[PDB]
Amino acid sequence: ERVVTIPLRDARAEPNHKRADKAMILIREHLAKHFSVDEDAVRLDPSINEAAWARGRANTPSKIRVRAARFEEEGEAIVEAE
Amino acid sequence: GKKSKATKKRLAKLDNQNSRVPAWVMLKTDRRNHKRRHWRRNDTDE
Amino acid sequence: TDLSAQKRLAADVLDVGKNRVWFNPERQGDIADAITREDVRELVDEGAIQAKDKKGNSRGRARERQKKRAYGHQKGAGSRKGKAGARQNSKEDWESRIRAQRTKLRELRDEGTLSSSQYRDLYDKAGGGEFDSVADLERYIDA
Amino acid sequence: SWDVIKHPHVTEKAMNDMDFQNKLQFAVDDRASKGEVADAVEEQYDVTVEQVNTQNTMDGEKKAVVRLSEDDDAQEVASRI
Amino acid sequence: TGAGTPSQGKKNTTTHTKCRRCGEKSYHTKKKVCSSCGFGKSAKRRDYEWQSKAGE
RNA sequence: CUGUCCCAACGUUGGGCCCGGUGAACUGUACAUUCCAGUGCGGAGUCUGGAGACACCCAGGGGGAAGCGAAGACCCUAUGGA
RNA sequence: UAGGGAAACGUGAUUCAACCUGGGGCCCAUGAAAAGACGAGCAUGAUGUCCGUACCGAGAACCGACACAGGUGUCCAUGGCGGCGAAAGCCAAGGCCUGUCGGGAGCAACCAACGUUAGGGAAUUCGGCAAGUUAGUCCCGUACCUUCGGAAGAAGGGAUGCC
RNA sequence: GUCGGGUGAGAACCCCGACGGCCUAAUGGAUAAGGGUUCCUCAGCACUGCUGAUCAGCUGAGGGUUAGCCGGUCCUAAGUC
RNA sequence: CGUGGAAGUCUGUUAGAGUUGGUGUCCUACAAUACCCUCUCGUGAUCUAUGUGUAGGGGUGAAAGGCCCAUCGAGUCCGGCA
RNA sequence: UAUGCCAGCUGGUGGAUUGCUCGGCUCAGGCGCUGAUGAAGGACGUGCCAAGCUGCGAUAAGCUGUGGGGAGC
Ligand SMILES: [Cl-]
Ligand SMILES: [Cl-]
Ligand SMILES: [Mg+2]
Ligand SMILES: [Mg+2]
Ligand SMILES: [Mg+2]
Ligand SMILES: [Mg+2]
Ligand SMILES: [Mg+2]
Ligand SMILES: [Mg+2]
Ligand SMILES: [Mg+2]
Ligand SMILES: [Mg+2]
Ligand SMILES: [Mg+2]
Ligand SMILES: [Mg+2]
Ligand SMILES: [Mg+2]
Ligand SMILES: [Mg+2]
Ligand code: NA
Ligand code: NA
Ligand code: NA
Ligand code: NA
Ligand code: NA
Ligand code: NA
Ligand code: NA
Ligand code: NA
Ligand code: NA
Ligand code: NA
Ligand code: NA
Ligand code: NA
Ligand SMILES: [Sr+2]
Ligand SMILES: [Sr+2]
Ligand SMILES: [Sr+2]
Ligand SMILES: [Sr+2]
Ligand SMILES: [Sr+2]
Ligand SMILES: [Sr+2]
Ligand SMILES: [Sr+2]
Ligand SMILES: [Sr+2]
Ligand SMILES: [Sr+2]
Ligand SMILES: [Sr+2]
Ligand SMILES: [Sr+2]
Ligand SMILES: [Sr+2]
Ligand SMILES: [Sr+2]
Ligand SMILES: [Sr+2]
Ligand SMILES: [Sr+2]
Ligand SMILES: [Sr+2]
Ligand SMILES: [Sr+2]
Ligand SMILES: [Sr+2]
Ligand SMILES: [Sr+2]
Ligand SMILES: [Sr+2]
Ligand SMILES: [Sr+2]
Ligand SMILES: [Sr+2]
Ligand SMILES: [Sr+2]
Ligand SMILES: [Sr+2]
Ligand SMILES: [Sr+2]
Repeated sequence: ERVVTIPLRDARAEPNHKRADKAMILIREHLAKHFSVDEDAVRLDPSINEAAWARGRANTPSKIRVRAARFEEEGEAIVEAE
Repeated sequence: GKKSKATKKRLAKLDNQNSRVPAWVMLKTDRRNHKRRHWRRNDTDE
Repeated sequence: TDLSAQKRLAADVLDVGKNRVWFNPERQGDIADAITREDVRELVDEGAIQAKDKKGNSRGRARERQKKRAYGHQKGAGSRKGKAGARQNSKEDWESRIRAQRTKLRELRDEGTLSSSQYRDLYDKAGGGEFDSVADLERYIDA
Repeated sequence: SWDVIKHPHVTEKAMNDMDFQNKLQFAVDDRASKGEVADAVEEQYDVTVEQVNTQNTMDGEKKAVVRLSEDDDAQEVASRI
Repeated sequence: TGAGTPSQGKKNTTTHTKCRRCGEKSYHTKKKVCSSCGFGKSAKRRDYEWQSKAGE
């Protein structure tokens, strides 16, 4: 378990009106790389969803502080905002 | 549209004609409803 | 589990729109067994099926604006969009003005201040539009 | 000649009317009036009919909802037949 | 307005209906005449020699 | 008044490109890697002489197939029609 | 001491669709008919049969071969801010995420829609085609010509928020 | 549209919650015509659905439309027989 | 000066009717006449629903040989007919 | 030797071919009117389970009589 800072600047590559959707993908991709698990195994608590969709679908924050835990036999990660 | 009693009897009949050929006829003849009418795809009279 | 049939029943039971009825996420299975309207009413009493509160637009910022405009503010040349006669109807303003002028002259006749000869002379002048306001009428009477 | 009462209409909604409202439902001949349905029920079952409600079903038949008096019990009449 | 597809939308009038006499959907409910058997027009049934080839 | 132009640039959204799934049509005598000249019913990928040419595939804009589409409305003709 | 509401279970006001009732004006235009009702009381009792009644009413229930971006009548025209407004924009009630395939590449060329382009300013083109300029409201002011109505918002100038 | 969750052999698109949106003479409500059972329930996925489907206007089986006072019915209109 | 509120009157994407330009998009379409913007009329020779009448050398036509069910310098169907 | 060309082999696809005929086509002989005593035709019904066809008509794939027929239906 650790607190990470996910940069969401690569969501600008995706069209403006859809930035929130790509931000959510970027979070799942980051946590999977940095915790050495599969993208299917990463579970984002609705707090992260609400954090990224806060100013609508187009204005997503450039960064996001996230608290993630790693456990189990197959290996997975439960993640939330702070 | 407003239907009459006779028009209703005809529509009622057309609905009954729309049922499948019973399971037992398949066994009796040892092996199709050719009058299959759909409300959208097909058209009735009047 | 498909709870859409129940959402239709709950909306008629609570007499609220389909989009405002809330179902408890932890009680999906109990709502899935809810066949009849009596089953729905029982779940409303249990608190599992609820109706969300309807929105009402806040008239607060409108009220502050109504206070300013009643006091004569925010009605400058840069806030007017309609033409002059659109903002205040001229026929209605003449109806307001002349009815007031004829009510003043009617009171002054009953009071004895004006005679049926002086009154007739002023009523005909009022009907000809010689006085702007009631104050301008009084300013003519007094000499 | 045609008989008035064809057969009793026994469905879920027919039972609700029988258990709670003392109403017996019948599939009758489409040429029969409300009065003719009333008479035939009073004769074939030995009861007293108060009101008859008719509907021409989407089956080509006429459905009649017959309400009995308080002296008669619809649940008891439907059980013998 | 096109005489094609956009003029087809106005077509909700009922004219030809099932005929009391012959059973064909040809009874014009506005004319009260059948276009198939001639019901409403004649006591005799509408038959014409051109409904078949000359030598048949 | 201005990107209509000098004279074009950068950006935005949807496509376009790659992957899963769905899945037509136009067209097809045959053969067919062509190019330059020539010849021929005088407007040839196929004939003649040369030149060039290892096969397959992706994307492209459309030079050619006198490209595909319609038994030319033009013109004349028919002891044709209206 | 019906109903309905968890509860309270208001009172006054302004503007007032519906509805009621009048006054005026116009026509080389004169604005249905019939059944029926009224005229012509009250009690009590009886009778009141027959046919329609589901659902859609539309970017999927209709017509257009289609779950077609087309076509298709009526009533809701008084929901809030806004403003002249049944206008825009925003938002309730209500409806919807089915104008029904998705995933990926700062995502190239090229195309459709579009934003911004220095200096010049129609040199472009058959042609300012396309685009743009102007704009609401008040004040001042307003030419030629005219059938005296008009031209006219001519043109031109000024003003415009908030407290 | 997104994150969770539900059901399921199977879930991007079936259902629940949350968050985020869209529609304001309409994408809301009631209806005429026209349609004709398309309505409701249960069971299904061979067909239909611009992909998938556990969903459905699809397949199958059941069920559903109750009137003295809402329409028709009666009257007459252009006009028709 | 006021009152009055006339008008095949003006502005107006009110509803509604219409269709100037883009010779844009589409052009095996969403569509056998569509999409978008622009534009015109909008108290009248106005627009509109339903009912009703006029029929093929005949209707209807503020006249374009326009329209009479995707059919018109003579509709459609079948027959004459091979 | 990849992409691939020609012929064949096994297996498909397809439904020709050959064989078969409950249907047609044509000729010949016989026969020949029905209907207000409501025809012909059509509609809707009618079966334990019944959608189509055939039959039949609320007595509804049928009722009665006579003759035939025969152990089945
Ligand atoms: Cl008055
Ligand atoms: Cl009705
Ligand atoms: Mg059914
Ligand atoms: Mg005035
Ligand atoms: Mg009834
Ligand atoms: Mg030729
Ligand atoms: Mg010529
Ligand atoms: Mg000639
Ligand atoms: Mg659709
Ligand atoms: Mg410049
Ligand atoms: Mg222009
Ligand atoms: Mg289901
Ligand atoms: Mg008409
Ligand atoms: Mg000419
Ligand atoms: Na249909
Ligand atoms: Na029955
Ligand atoms: Na530009
Ligand atoms: Na080319
Ligand atoms: Na308002
Ligand atoms: Na879908
Ligand atoms: Na005057
Ligand atoms: Na246009
Ligand atoms: Na003709
Ligand atoms: Na290849
Ligand atoms: Na004979
Ligand atoms: Na059958
Ligand atoms: Sr259809
Ligand atoms: Sr049924
Ligand atoms: Sr019409
Ligand atoms: Sr006649
Ligand atoms: Sr004849
Ligand atoms: Sr050669
Ligand atoms: Sr190309
Ligand atoms: Sr209803
Ligand atoms: Sr529409
Ligand atoms: Sr159109
Ligand atoms: Sr809402
Ligand atoms: Sr779909
Ligand atoms: Sr800038
Ligand atoms: Sr120029
Ligand atoms: Sr100015
Ligand atoms: Sr509705
Ligand atoms: Sr399957
Ligand atoms: Sr449904
Ligand atoms: Sr042009
Ligand atoms: Sr397009
Ligand atoms: Sr075109
Ligand atoms: Sr343009
Ligand atoms: Sr106008
Ligand atoms: Sr006008
Ligand atoms: Sr012929």
